[PDB]
Amino acid sequence: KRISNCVADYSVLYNSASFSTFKCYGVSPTKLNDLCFTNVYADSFVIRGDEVRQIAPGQTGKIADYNYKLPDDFTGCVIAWNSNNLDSKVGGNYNYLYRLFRKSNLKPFERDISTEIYQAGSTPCNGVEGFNCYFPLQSYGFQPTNGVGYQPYRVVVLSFELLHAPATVCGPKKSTNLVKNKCVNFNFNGLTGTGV
Amino acid sequence: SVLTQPPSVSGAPGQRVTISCTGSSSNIGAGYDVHWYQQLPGTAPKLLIYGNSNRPSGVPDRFSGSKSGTSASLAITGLQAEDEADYYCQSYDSSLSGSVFGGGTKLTVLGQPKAAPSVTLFPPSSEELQANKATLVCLISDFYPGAVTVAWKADSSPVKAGVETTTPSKQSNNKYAASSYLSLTPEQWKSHRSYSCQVTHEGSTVEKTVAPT
Amino acid sequence: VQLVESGAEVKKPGSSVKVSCKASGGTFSSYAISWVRQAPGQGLEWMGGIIPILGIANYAQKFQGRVTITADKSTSTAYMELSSLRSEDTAVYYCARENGYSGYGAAANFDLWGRGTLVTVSSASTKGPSVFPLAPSSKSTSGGTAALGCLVKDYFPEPVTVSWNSGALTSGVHTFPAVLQSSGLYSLSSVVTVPSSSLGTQTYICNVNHKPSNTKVDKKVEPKSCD
Amino acid sequence: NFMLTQPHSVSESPGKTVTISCTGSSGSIASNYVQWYQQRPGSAPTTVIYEDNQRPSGVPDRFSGSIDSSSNSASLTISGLKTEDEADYYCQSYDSSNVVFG
Amino acid sequence: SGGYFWSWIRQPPGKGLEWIGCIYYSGSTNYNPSLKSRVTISVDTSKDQFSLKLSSVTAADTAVYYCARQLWLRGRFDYWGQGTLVTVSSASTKGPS
Repeated sequence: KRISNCVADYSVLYNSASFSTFKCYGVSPTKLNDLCFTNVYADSFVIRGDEVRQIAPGQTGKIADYNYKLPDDFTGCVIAWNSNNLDSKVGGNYNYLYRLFRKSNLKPFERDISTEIYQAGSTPCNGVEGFNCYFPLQSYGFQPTNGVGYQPYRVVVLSFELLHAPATVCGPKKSTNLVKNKCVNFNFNGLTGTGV
Repeated sequence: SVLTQPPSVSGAPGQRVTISCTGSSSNIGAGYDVHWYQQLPGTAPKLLIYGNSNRPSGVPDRFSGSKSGTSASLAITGLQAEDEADYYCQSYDSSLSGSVFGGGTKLTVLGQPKAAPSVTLFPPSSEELQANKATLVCLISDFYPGAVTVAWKADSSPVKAGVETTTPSKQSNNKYAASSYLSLTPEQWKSHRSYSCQVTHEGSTVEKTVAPT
Repeated sequence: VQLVESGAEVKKPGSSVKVSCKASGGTFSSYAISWVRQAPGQGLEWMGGIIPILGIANYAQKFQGRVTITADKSTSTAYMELSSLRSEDTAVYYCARENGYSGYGAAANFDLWGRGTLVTVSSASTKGPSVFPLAPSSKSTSGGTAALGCLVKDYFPEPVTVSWNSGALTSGVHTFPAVLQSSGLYSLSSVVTVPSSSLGTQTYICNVNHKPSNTKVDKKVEPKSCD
Repeated sequence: NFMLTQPHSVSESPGKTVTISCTGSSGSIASNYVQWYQQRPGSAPTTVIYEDNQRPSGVPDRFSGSIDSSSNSASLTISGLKTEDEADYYCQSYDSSNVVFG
Repeated sequence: SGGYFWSWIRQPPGKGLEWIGCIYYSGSTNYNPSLKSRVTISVDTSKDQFSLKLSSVTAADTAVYYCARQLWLRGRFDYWGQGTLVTVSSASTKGPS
C-alpha cells in the first residue's frame, strides 16, 4: 500500500487499546505526527505468535531472511494484534502459505514469488517429489483452539521515506484547546491578533 | 474497474505507435511489474513481455516495455499484418487481492473499400404456413463492406418488431453476404397487400417486393 | 508444453457446468494453475488460482463462495465446478500457468495459456429443429441462374453444419451465421447457384447434421408449380 | 499472567560496570516497550531510560539499555557507578491493556 | 487538551510498584485484573482534576499512591506526583499517653 495525496492522524491508530504488541524504531512514538515525511509504505501479512519477535533489524532466522529482510536503516513502525476469531476456522485453516527454503539471501524491501523447487542435491529433478528436491512453499498450522504462541497474528509495518521532495502525507497542525475572556494571541489564517 | 485504457488508437504503417496505461497508486504505482498481452480474435492470448526488462522466446524485439512511475507504456516500430488485435494491461492489485486486466485498445484505421450490393427477397414456402409462424427472409449478397442497414415496410407503415440483422462473413472471392429474418404469423400475412425489405448502402437504395396473392 | 481443453458446452440457467483442463507432457505438477475468463464487451477477469502441490485454494474477493476448483495428481488434470449460472455467463474460460520469479515487482506473469471453453447459457434449450426448403419462382429467375436453398429454423445448440448432397457440391455454396432473437433462438440460411437447365433433371437435397441432439433430417426440394 | 522478573539485590563497587536484567515469563520482551524507573527512597520515581534504547534529556549517558529477545530478558547496563545511583530500579511493560511493572 | 493519559500507581513500603488503572479525559478506563471491580476513577474537567475511589480496602492496601501523567499509554510516563502515605489500620483515632 502507498499513501499519497492524503492527510492522516496517528492518534486514532493508538487509542484502540487492542494491539497485543507495538514497536516503532527510528522515531520517538509520541513525536511522529508533527514530523513530516514524503511517502508511507504499508505491507500486510500474517504470522505466527512465535515469529513476532523476528520482525526486528539485526537477527537471522527462517522468515525474516527468506520473505522480508529488515535493513539496518529501518525507520519503520510495526503493529501487530490478535484477530484469531476471523482468520482461522475449525478443521484446519491452511489458506495462508509461507516460504521455508531459499538458495541464498535477498535484498531488503524485495518480494519473492518464485515457485521453483529448491534443489538440495547435485542432480536435477525436473519437478518431482522425489529425492534431493523439496517444495520451498509450505502450509501453515493455524487453529483457533491453540495457545498464545501459534495463533494467526495480523502484523503490519508502517515505513517512512525521506527524499528531496516536499511533504505529502504528514500530520497537520494540532487542534489546541479553545480559551476565552483572556488576553491571548491567536492566528486564524489571516492575522496574528492578540486580544480577548 | 481500477485500470482504464483508451478505446482505440490511430497510426501509420511505418511510424512509432505508443500506448499509455494509467492505473492507481496501489496496483501499478506501488512497485509491481506490469504484463502486456495480445488478444487475437480467435486464438488464445500468449505472453509478450513480463517485467518490462526481459524478452521471452519467440517474441520479436520490436516491442518495448517501460514503466514511467505510476504509468506503463508500450511502444512498437512498424505496423505489420498481425497487429489486428487488442492490447491489455495486467498487474497485481493489492486492493482486489488478485490480478486485474485493463480495458483494451483496437488497432485498425481503414481497410474496407466500397462496392455495389444486390439483394434477393424470397417469400415463405407453402409448408411454412401451417407452422403458425411466418419467417420473411430478404437476403443480401455480393457487397463490400459489411455495413448494411435493414428496414422493413408493408406499403403503409414501417415494421419495427421482429427485425434482425446477422453479421456478414467473408465469401470465397473476398466479399460479404448477410440475411435478415422477420418473425410474423400467417394470420396477418394474407391480409397485407405486399411485403418488402429496404436497405441503404452509401446512399444506394434498392427495393424488391413480393405479392402473396 | 501445451494445455488442451474441451470444446463448447451449454447448460441450464441454474445448473452446474463441468469442464476439464488437460496437460500434455510435464511441468503441470510443479507450478501454480489459475483460470482466466474473457468476455466480449468487457475486460478480462481472474477468479483465482489453485496450487496443485499443497491443494490450497486462492480466489479473489470479487467472487463469492460459489465456484470451486479441484486438482488431480494421478492424471495431471484439473476440474472446474460452477453452479447457479446467471444471465451473463456467456464467455470463454482459459487454463493458464504461473511461473514465479524474483525481483522488486514480483508480479504474476501468465506465460502458458490453454485452448478455451465456450460456455454459453440462455433460454430456449435444445429442441427438435425444423427445416423448410426454398424454391424459386417464375419472376425470381430471369436469366440462366436460379437461387434456391434450405432454411433451418429453431435449432439448438451451436454449432450446426449443413451439407449439400453429402458434400457433392463445392462450387457456389454459402453458409450464413446465426443471430440472437427476442426469445433467444437462432436461424441460418444456405443457398446455392445452379444453372436453370439442371433444375428438371438433377435434384438438390439438404442434409442437416446436429450432433448434440443426434438428429439428421432429410428433406426434398421441389420447384413451385404455380409460379 | 505476564510478570517481569528482576533481581532483588544487586551489589557492585563504584566505578565498575553492572548489568540489571528484566525477564518476562509468557510474553516476549521485544513485543512491548520496556521502561526503567530509578526511584530514590522517600521520593517519587523518575524515568531513567525509555524505548529500550532512548535516554531522557538530563540523565547521564551511562544508563544504557539493551534487549535480548531470544532469552526474553531486558538488560539495563550501568557503567561507572556513583553515590547518587544507590536507588531502586523497576522495569515496566504493557502486555495488553494492563501495565505490568518489575 | 493534548490527548494524553492519566494513571494511578501505588507502591507499598519496601515493595515494588503496582499499577492500579489508567483513564482518559473521556470515559475510557482499564484496570488491573487483581484490582478489577474495585477501582472507580472519574475525571471532572471543570475543576481540572481526576479522582480515584477504592472499595473494600484491607490492611494489605497500605501503599504510597502516585498520580502520573502518561504521555504514551503503553510506554513511559513523564511526570510523577509526590506520593501520599495511606495507612489502613485500627478502628478509631486516640490521643497519646
